[PDB]
Amino acid sequence: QWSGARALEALLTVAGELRGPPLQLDTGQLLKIAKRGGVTAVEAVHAWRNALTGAPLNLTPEQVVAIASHDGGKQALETVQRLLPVLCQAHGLTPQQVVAIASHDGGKQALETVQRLLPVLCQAHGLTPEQVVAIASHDGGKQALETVQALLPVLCQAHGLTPEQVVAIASNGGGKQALETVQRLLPVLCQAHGLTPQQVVAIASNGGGKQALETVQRLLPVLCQAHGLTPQQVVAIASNGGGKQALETVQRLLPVLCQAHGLTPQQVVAIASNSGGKQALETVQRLLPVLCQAHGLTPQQVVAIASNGGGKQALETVQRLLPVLCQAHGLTPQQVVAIASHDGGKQALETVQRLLPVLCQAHGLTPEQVVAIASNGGGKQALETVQRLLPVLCQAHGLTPEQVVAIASHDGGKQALETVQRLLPVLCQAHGLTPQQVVAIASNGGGRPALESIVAQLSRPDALTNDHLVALACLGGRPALDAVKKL
Amino acid sequence: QWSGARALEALLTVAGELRGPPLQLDTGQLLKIAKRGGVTAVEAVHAWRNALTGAPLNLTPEQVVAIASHDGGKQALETVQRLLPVLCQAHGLTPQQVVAIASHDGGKQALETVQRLLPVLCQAHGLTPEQVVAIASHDGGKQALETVQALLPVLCQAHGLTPEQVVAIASNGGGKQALETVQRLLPVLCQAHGLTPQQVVAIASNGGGKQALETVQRLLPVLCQAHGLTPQQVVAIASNGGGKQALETVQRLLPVLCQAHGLTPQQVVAIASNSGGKQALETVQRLLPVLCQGLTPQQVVAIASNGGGKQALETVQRLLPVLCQAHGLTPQQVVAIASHDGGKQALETVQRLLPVLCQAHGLTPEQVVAIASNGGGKQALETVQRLLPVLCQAHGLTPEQVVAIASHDGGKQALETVQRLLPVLCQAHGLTPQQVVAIASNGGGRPALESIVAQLSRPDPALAALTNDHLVALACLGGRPALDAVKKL
DNA sequence: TGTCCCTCTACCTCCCT
DNA sequence: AGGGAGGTAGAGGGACA
DNA sequence: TGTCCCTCTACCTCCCT
DNA sequence: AGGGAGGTAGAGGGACA
Repeated sequence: QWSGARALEALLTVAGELRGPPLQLDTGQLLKIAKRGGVTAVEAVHAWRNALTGAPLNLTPEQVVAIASHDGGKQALETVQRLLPVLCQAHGLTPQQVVAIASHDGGKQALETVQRLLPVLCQAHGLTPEQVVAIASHDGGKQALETVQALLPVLCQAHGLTPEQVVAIASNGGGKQALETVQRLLPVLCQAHGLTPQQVVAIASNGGGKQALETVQRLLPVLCQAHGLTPQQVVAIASNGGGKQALETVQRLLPVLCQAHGLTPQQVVAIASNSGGKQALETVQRLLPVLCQAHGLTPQQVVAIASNGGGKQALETVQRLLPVLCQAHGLTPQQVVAIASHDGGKQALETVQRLLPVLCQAHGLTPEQVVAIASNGGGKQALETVQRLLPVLCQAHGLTPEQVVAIASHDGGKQALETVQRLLPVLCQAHGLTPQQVVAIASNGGGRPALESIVAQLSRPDALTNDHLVALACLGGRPALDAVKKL
Repeated sequence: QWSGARALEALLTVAGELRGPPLQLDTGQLLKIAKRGGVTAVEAVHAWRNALTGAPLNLTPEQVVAIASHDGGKQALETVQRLLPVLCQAHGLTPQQVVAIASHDGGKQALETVQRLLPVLCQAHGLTPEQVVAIASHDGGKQALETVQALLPVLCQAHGLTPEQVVAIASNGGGKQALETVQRLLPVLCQAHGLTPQQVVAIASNGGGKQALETVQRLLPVLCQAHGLTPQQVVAIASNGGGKQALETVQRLLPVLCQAHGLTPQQVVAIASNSGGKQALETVQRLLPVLCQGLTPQQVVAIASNGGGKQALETVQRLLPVLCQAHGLTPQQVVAIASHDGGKQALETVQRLLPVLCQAHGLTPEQVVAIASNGGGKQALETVQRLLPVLCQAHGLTPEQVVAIASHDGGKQALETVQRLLPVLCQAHGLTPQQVVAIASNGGGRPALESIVAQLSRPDPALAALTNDHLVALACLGGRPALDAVKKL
């Protein structure tokens, strides 16, 4: 038992012993933990399983896995056992919040720092607990929290930022570095022919952090003069994680991609202005000719695919799957492009390849309906949810397949479907809506909160007729309903 | 013999000729041009009168009077005939926009500068033509336009203002001075005194902005330490035309008013926080004991606490007795009429029109008082006199409905718009007269009606999911702003 | 003087909830 | 509907050709 | 090498026109 | 209907130890 067994041997032994309660974990979940937490975390999960799952902690297996699967995972598991009770009982944090803080590399450090600093940050006229939890819920959360403590005063007093803007900058991986760099570079960047303070805060708040701010300082003059970009365009490229990489790649590839009958600067900016913009741009360079020759695409289509986050993944997946999808599944290049042209296009394409037969045969949808569901951000999520909920929505709530498809065919389709499942009964039976009206409300981006907002208004109102509320919900969803409140 | 006699005689001669076609100007119009544009303006109107009135320009006589009635009016008249076509074709401006630009001292300079700078302001600076027209449409518009061109970058970048805030500052007489002063004083007022950029923009965003900004810098310390005013109260006093005068008068009279009459600092600040705040404060000091020896202190404060405070106080002193005696009003009613911007105008108009509205139109004194008891009450009262017969006889409204439309700020505008749009909303789109009256019976009645007519006349996609009844409920709830927000969906 | 620009006061209308 | 904001008219001073 | 921190990439949902 | 904004999970690697 106690022994000098090798690393894999130790891992597999623990795996053997984790087949059952309270912590039943498959090799997959064990792989997830091990990639980051290592065999160390797996052994820690094994050692502490009963206390983690038992009272007063009451963590689900899902929460335990989430804490364990990070660098230092063993340390975070030990620390949550000690500090969760403390943070919840003495500071009124929820377990969800504590788990959120714990589930990042170095979670031990973040938890101990929230314990130490929450009392000083949340004094009168200070931060809310929610803001502290948000800052802490990233890798290096300890560093970000200590740096907010230090620099909140100078950033607000000397540089004129609001505490909310400071929290926004701090609430990213490498937040400490972003805060220190804003402090240093604000005066430099914000001069005539420079940036606005708003643009500096945006770059510092959007993921790209210190590196993006430093690269804009470095490259703004040459990008805006020799390369002819606007400061707005430069800020758009800078305002994602990896902004530095996209900026440098634009510098290098603008001369290459914008020659006669190539791309325009505006096309290049659109490709670069997403997370992974460097990868998207390099992949466009590599694959534009071959996608156009081999699969009959046009440059405009290639650019369209590339102009979303994960553009590299979508282009490579089009290269790989367009033939399979057209030949075996009967889709057209246009339909394949349509599915590919959203964030997560790779995920949607692979899910269409996998689920299209099942959806057309067993559930009776047409390929066109499947394409329609797939052709939105999170298309994979919406396709899988249609597969899951179509029969129950049609049988128990009496919807038609066409109505289910309409609910699903928008960004957040998964959320809207699940919310229709939840709320259709109360909306119809308690407030006299028809399923038609519920479907109409749900059949837009932001379908979920539109439904939630209308159920809430119909339950405890602050007028406007119910049909008028429904029309507003359809027109503008939750934001429409909230606009009416302020009237 | 007197030197100015030849010019005056020249003036009266040409003036007589302008009473004929194609302008048929009246006495008031002629005095106005002579007073503000001088003899060169009156002569210019005569010389250009044919070129301006018909094809191509087709300006109305009142438009010609608007352009002529400013220093350099002669210059502006010449420039408008020359540049109006160039600005309507080269930049897509309307004639009404060109006339608005021309209708200020130095309108020539503004027109020429709009011609020269509009492209660069809209292209390189991102401003819209509407924003350029607004900046241009003040005395010294040329200076404001040039300064916006020169300073928009440094103000947005080095000072963190939005382009909208810069336009707001520029869109006042003396815009150039306000912009240059904001550039210099923004860091000082924010960092030394804790003001937000928003507050500084608000101080700068009035006529005499520069003066108010420099006075806040000078007096903020003294006012907040000695007198116990807060930065917010100082900003509030500063945030009007003549802000400087108001602030300096507050320093002088705060203690005097508080000791001798027992006002609080709160009441003093309220009196000071209008256009003419200086005059209001000084008048409260000399008149309060006179009024109260009678009215209560609290009533005097209420009257004083609106723009034109001095005028209303003085008018109440003069008319309080004759209105209560001859016209059977109470002191509380006279105070109510007086306690709005333009109180003096409303009081004098009540004195003139109460007997007429009562006898000729069958209104009650209470209805007359209700119409008068809003800002622009004079205008609403005069419009009721004019339009009550046509609204009732031609459009089927009851006197009660007409009084309801009239009894809000902008009542004149609402009444005229109802007269104008009632038939189209009812006959063409099937609104009931009661629905039209409901939309009109709020502040902003006019624009709410126009927004509603706009939708049902050229059906915009956004407003389509909303039925006429829903649109009516929205228009009544939040007027043009609500309708406009819906359009944005 | 004629013109341009700036400041102050009074008055009117619409907005924001 | 109550305080707040945004706008136009009118008049006078400084400045200067 | 485990722990911590930072940087970069990919994916999902909702908002705003 | 087509971007814009904001949120998350996950991979890789440097520093340190």
